[PDB]
Amino acid sequence: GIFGAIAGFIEGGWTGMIDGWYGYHHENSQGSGYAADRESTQKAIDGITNKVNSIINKMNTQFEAVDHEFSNLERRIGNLNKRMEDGFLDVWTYNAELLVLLENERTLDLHDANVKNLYEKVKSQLRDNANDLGNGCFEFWHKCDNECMESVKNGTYDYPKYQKESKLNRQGI
Amino acid sequence: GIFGAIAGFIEGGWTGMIDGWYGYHHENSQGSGYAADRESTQKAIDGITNKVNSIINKMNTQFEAVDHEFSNLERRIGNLNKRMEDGFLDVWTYNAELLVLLENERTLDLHDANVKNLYEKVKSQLRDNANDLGNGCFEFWHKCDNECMESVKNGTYDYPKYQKESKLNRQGI
Amino acid sequence: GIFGAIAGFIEGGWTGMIDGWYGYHHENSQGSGYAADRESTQKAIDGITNKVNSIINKMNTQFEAVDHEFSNLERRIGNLNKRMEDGFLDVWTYNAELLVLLENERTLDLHDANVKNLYEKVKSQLRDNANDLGNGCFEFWHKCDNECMESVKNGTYDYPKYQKESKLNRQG
Amino acid sequence: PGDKICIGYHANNSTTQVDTLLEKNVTVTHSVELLENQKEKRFCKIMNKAPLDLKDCTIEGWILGNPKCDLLLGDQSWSYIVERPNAQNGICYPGVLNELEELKAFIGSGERVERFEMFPKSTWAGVDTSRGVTNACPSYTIDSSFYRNLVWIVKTDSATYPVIKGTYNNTGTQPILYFWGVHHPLDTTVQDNLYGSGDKYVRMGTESMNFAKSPEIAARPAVNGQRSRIDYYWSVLRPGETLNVESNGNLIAPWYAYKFVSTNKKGAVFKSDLPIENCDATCQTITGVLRTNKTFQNVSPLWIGECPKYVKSESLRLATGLRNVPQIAT
Amino acid sequence: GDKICIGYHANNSTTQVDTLLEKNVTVTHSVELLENQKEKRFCKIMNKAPLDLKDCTIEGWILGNPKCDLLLGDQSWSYIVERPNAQNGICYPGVLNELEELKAFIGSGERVERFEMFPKSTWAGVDTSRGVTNACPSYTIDSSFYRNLVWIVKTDSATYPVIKGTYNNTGTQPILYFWGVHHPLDTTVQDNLYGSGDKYVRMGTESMNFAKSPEIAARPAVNGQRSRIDYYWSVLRPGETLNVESNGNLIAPWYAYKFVSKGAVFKSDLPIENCDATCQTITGVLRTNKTFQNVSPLWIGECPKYVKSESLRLATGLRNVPQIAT
Amino acid sequence: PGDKICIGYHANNSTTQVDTLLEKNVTVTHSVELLENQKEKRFCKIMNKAPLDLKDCTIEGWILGNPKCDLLLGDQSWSYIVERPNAQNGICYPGVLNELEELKAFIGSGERVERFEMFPKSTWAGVDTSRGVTNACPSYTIDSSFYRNLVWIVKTDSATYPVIKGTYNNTGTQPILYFWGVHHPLDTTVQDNLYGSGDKYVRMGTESMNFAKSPEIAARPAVNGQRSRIDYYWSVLRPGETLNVESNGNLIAPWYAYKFVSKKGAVFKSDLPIENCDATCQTITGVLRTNKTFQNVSPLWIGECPKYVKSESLRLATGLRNVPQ
Ligand SMILES: *[C@@H]1O[C@H](CO)[C@@H](O)[C@H](O)[C@H]1NC(C)=O
Ligand SMILES: *[C@@H]1O[C@H](CO)[C@@H](O)[C@H](O)[C@H]1NC(C)=O
Ligand SMILES: *[C@@H]1O[C@H](CO)[C@@H](O)[C@H](O)[C@H]1NC(C)=O
Ligand SMILES: *[C@@H]1O[C@H](CO)[C@@H](O)[C@H](O)[C@H]1NC(C)=O
Ligand SMILES: *[C@@H]1O[C@H](CO)[C@@H](O)[C@H](O)[C@H]1NC(C)=O
Ligand SMILES: *[C@@H]1O[C@H](CO)[C@@H](O)[C@H](O)[C@H]1NC(C)=O
Ligand SMILES: OC[C@H]1O[C@@H](O)[C@H](O)[C@@H](O)[C@H]1O
Repeated sequence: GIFGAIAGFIEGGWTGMIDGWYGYHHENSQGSGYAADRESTQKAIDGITNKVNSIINKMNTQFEAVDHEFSNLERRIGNLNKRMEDGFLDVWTYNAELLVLLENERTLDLHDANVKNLYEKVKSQLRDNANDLGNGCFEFWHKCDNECMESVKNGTYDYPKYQKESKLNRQGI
Repeated sequence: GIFGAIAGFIEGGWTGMIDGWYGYHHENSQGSGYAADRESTQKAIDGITNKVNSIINKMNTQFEAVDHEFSNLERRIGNLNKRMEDGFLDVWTYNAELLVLLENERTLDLHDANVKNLYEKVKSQLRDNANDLGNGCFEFWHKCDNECMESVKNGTYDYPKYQKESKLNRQGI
Repeated sequence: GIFGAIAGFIEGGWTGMIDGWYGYHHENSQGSGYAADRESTQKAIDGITNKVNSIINKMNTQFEAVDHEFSNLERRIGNLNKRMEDGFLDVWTYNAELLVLLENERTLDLHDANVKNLYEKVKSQLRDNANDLGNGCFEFWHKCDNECMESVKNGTYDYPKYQKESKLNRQG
Repeated sequence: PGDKICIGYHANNSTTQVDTLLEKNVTVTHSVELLENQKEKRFCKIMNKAPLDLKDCTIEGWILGNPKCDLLLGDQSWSYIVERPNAQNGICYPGVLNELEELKAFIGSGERVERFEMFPKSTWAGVDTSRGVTNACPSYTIDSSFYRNLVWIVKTDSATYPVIKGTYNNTGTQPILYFWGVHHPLDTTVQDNLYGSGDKYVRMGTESMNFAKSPEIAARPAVNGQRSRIDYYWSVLRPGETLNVESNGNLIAPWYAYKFVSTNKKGAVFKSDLPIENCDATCQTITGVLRTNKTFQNVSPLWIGECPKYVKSESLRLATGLRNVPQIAT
Repeated sequence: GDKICIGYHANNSTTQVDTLLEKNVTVTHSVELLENQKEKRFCKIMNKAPLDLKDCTIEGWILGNPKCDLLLGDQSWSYIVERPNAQNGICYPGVLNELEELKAFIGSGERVERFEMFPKSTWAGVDTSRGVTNACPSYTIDSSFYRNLVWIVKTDSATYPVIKGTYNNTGTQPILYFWGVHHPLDTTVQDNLYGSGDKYVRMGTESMNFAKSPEIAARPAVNGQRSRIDYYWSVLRPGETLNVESNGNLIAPWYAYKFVSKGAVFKSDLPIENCDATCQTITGVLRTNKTFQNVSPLWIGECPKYVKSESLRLATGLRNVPQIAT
Repeated sequence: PGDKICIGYHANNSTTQVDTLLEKNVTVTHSVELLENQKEKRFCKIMNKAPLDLKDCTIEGWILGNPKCDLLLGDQSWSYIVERPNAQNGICYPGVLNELEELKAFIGSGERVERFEMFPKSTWAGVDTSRGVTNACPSYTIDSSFYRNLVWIVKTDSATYPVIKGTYNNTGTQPILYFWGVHHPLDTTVQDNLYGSGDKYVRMGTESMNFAKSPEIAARPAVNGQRSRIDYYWSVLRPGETLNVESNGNLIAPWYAYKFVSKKGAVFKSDLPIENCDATCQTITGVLRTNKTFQNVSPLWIGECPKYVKSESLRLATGLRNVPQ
């Protein structure tokens, strides 16, 4: 994908993460499960919704075709009407079709960017207190219980707090 | 931000940096301040000015409506003329309004990317010789000169030169 | 560029790498050379090819001008026809020229993105068994064999296998 | 063995695909179809107003008052008009309704007409009214009749056909739509029989309009058993205008005419055989009712009311969610 | 320790743009591409004044209604302004045939020069001095006629003979000219004014023919007249010749215009002022460098593109997130 | 000293440039030009079918049967018409061809006509059909001739000009394009000489068409020596329709007419040569033989052509930005 995360360095999606577009999956002694990152998901929803409503808005005028009859001495203006109406029909078909293809590419990139950013956000809190497995997963060099998991998700993870423990484990292995 | 920097992992802008779009804020024993990166600022100004002129250029044709009268036996061609003029008006109104919404989105992204890439240019140079605070700030583990600040900005930062001082500080703590 | 790699932290292109868009340069005791990344190059070709064909396909209708004649009592509809045809001519000229400018900007960013993500693919394999220079280049902390270089390009690079050797020289 | 946290994205059982500039047939977790392709194949009431069903009568047969179109006779109010493709009852006495396309356009304009006697038969002096009837214009009851809105005037038993005059002064607030005609015999014999001898004319005028026509006598190919023709004409008498009718002979005279209410609505005439039913609609196309929220439609370019924009597309599906990459179950 | 931080510009700006993704986003810098302002007047275009028809319509001017004498003669215009309340047009009731086509041809010109096409002496044996009507007063004479036409009548004793006239256009310029055909209300006026019997007006050039005879009938009174005139116009091409022939009911061409040819005809009440413009719309002057305007689709000169938008503001700067100061 | 692996991108010898919204003149490794600006300056066959070259005749000269357009006389099949600008042979006897622009439009949109005798000279009884000739319409071999498709009917040596009548019933499946006229003498002397005395008329009618006209005598400016005029008319007799003709003078009678068979039709007014070539796309200024999507040559064409735009070039980047060392 262009930011390289979705179907990228993160191979597949989660059917188990049912309450959001982007999320965390966690495992610890306490348990395992899925949680959406609410803030990034709600911002994407607002953005996508604005995009859809903008497009609907801008597309909210209509060319008017008409039922007028023409006589056998009105071939030129009859054809003028015909090429005129077809003319606008072709321009609007083009605009709608090209717009959907283009916006569909950019909408997928946006999602790919939000996943990538969510991953970079976690990565930089954790520093070397965790080990990169591949596939967007980090293995902690220390015990990370539920409160510690939440602080990663919240953006308040305490790297100094677990540094000494992480360093001792990183050595013995 | 789609690249996540602006109003993102860098929470706010600087009213104090007045001579560029994108910049460095430094603090050291010799003082502190805000200095724009001239090259990335100028490239963006050239790019954005070109986009405005291209749009202005591509919009430099007019459709011209006309004052023609029609008689009471000319309802059909009179209405042909009205629908045509209205049709071209609706098409150009659509093109201009959709273009503005789309290019504003992409312009803000461009700025976001230019900030994100300055931030990465510094982070790769510094490696573990500096500590990542939040908000796009780095704290050096060594003493960073005005001359050293310049070397980070212009891309010639000497990592070997401070690696020992930095390591002893990094973990003398 | 917008992803910062092309004409960015990777300052130049490689005239040497003939067989692909994006790829690898290696130096080692056995020599130095170039190799395209087949997978990302083909995936780009596929994407770009589809974009060109979508554009051609969507531009596949023509407005038809006619050269009907108009009499000296038909100045109004004669003029109507002219404005009508010049009006569609102007819209399609606008549609084609703007699409080309926009799409050109986006295709350059796509290439930039692909180079960037290849750089990050390698970086993530190598971890601290190598040093990331400013420029898209990694200097190994170990001896990297032609086999070793191939495994980096394959995505089958073996980090634990070289961790200890890399730790040592990193300490020298 | 150790505690994991992983960053990822949603997937689901969606099989719906979109296209993008770079790739076709991309399955995505969420999307919106912007284009409507469904319709109800019928005509309904627009703004709670029923359309006029012309049934077995064409628009001509209707407003001239073809004798077989009595079902439509009188007042009519409509949101749009529906004319069946094989209606039989139009112009029954052969001839041209002049400026027909512009008449059809003007009638499409209206939301309502009121029938009323414009020129009483007594208006014309020294001529015979009650013989103005033909076999090419039967009603359903009588074999020889004539349009309900025109008098075919004939000279009385005296060889002379006198000059006749008629005036109508539109003291109303509504324009009046009215019709007349000029008869063209196949014969100088028939010409003599029905009208006087010598040069005949039909002249008419208002403050802003003139008309002058004389007979053009010749045998034309038979139609409805007639080798003669009638030239039919229509016009609109503005509020405050006066009409003067003057004729030597060959006048088919206005008898009834319509007060005409022009419409705020765009107006339409649909040529179609679809049913009219007791239903309501917001969007009525010529091939059906669209009952929809969508932005685009592929049903028809021709419509009255509030419809989505017409395009040729088969589908316009916008991605809203992301690339759907669910785990393989096995 | 020592910091280096990466960041971006902020400012006092409260100006916003819309985005496909977001509405009301404040940005540090931006450009409005649309012009919504207008001087409510008519100005010179290309240092050339417009023609103000004042109290006359285009018909009153170009036929020479006697109350339009201020307009009489040569005119050069950059565009025409016809006032919507103008009372002086066709004074003697009747149709100006192909009126809309005439108005469009006049709109396509920039100059006319008035000149006598057919001197009254053209038509032998008829009375060219008696053709006046109470339906066309000047401001001083209660009975006058169009300055560009002669209403010919039979001399004091009958009969009205065949009259003929030719004009050869040896000039480089097209000639716009007019004529008419009188339709008396009754036979009595037909016989008084003209001879007894069938009457014709016939005209022809190398490329055009015309033939018409009187349609005698009483129409509703208009300016006291139950009769009518059918007016006509044509363009005599350079190198063309016009033959005129009639035995009665001819409203003859007298004066005509050498015509010099996208101008415009503005129906408006705006004042014309001693001002100069590059761009003129029907509702005013645009003095601007903007790319788009919502003022009008109808204009003359070099005007930006007309759109229905209220604002078309292009972000050039980045999103504005200035520090909160308390 | 250490071994290295570097990520990077293709570069090449290309000097080809593209424009983008942000930057002009960007050299790029690979690109595709979508616009065609080149043409063959000739006319070619289209659906393996030749065009009609009207040579020295206008459309009017041809279908009326101007005596010097005999080389065109008869049946024709065409993929499009070429009318040469300086063509001299059209309406030879001065007069107006009524509804000309609408006739020209009906003709283009045809693909073929078959000429046939609609009304034999024997159709009209009591009149001379052999004298209807003028010096304004010479052939190449006689000074005084007339349109091949019309008969200028005139009085028998012994007066007068009776009522003449003719009918034709279109029994075929094809519409019939036909012509007639009304003579307008400059004098009552020529009127009396050619036709009788008395009020003359020309009346025609079908199931859906009415025509009536009377002579309009007057001297018009001299053209090809003629101060008289003919008003010319055309019509189309639908399959199943009957035409009735009736006149007691001034009738220029239909003689030959056309079975007319009706895609996109084209009348190209040009002086370009018609050569022995084949093509898919023909414009008024020449052949496009191209796979490109856009063209800047002409808005007027027949066949399958690219879309016309005013652009000088439409080059899509396909490759990345070219930055060689
Ligand atoms: C970059 O920084 C170094 C260190 O201050 C300085 O010596 C050099 O001149 C600067 N390089 C430039 C401006 O190119
Ligand atoms: C991949 O790399 C290995 C060395 O790690 C090599 O032996 C093998 O042939 C390569 N195979 C592929 C995927 O081409
Ligand atoms: C989309 O892909 C499907 C197969 O996955 C194919 O049947 C279809 O043709 C493609 N595009 C269309 C027609 O929407
Ligand atoms: C028609 O009626 C109105 C209203 O009384 C009257 O003013 C007008 O004079 C009438 N028309 C004429 C010309 O008599
Ligand atoms: C570049 O090199 C190729 C390879 O031989 C050659 O064919 C081509 O003409 C050269 N092109 C340019 C732009 O010099
Ligand atoms: C024309 O011919 C057909 C069949 O030959 C005949 O049925 C029809 O009545 C004819 N039409 C006229 C009006 O003569
Ligand atoms: O009313 C006159 C008519 O009478 C009918 O019977 C006859 O078929 C018609 O041809 C016509 O003559």
